[PDB]
Amino acid sequence: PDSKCLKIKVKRINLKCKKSSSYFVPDARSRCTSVRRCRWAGDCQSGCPPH
Amino acid sequence: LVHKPGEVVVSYGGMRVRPKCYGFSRMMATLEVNPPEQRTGQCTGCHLECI
Repeated sequence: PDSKCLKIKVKRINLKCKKSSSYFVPDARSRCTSVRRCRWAGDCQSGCPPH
Repeated sequence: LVHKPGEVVVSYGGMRVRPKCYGFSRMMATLEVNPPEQRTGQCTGCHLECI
């Protein structure tokens, strides 16, 4: 004769957006080092990279 | 004269130091382990009143 029901509860209706993409950008700094050498051979005749 | 670039001096932290030996190798070490394990999960004692 009768049956159960299915209740639908609504609390808030906000104006949200979708998710086009997701990523994480970390904080970065500036770090660098160098080295001073002498030619002393045929390795540093004219330029450092040959081609 | 032997074939070598000579002695090497390294400037670390603005100061020039003359080390005894200079090389790059591996070394066994440990890491920091922070097991917080829900330090402050949920705890609050409050009440509600009407005006």
